[PDB]
Amino acid sequence: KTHVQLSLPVLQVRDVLVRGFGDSVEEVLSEARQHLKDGTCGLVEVEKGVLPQLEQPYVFIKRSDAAPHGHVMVELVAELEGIQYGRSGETLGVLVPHVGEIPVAYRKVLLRK
Repeated sequence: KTHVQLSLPVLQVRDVLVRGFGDSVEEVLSEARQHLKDGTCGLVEVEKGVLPQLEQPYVFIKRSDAAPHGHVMVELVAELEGIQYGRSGETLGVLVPHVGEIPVAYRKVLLRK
């Protein structure tokens, strides 16, 4: 399928144990997609002070369109040293590995895969 319905656990930035997906734009997009397929991906809502507490390159989920079955359609965009790889809509959050942190909420998305 070109899209997959996922329910992503929303994590508090200070709880995150693994603060990024790797060391290159290509690696972090690859690992993010793998962790999204495996159900091991969390979401941190971006506010003042969040991104400096996470590791670059960053992987964002961005709104791809204006929401089937309550699932916002999203795509992945990576960022390294202020340059983005991908073009999309509003940021829903930054993706991180999930390793058992307790979420505050879930974010239903339709991931362009």
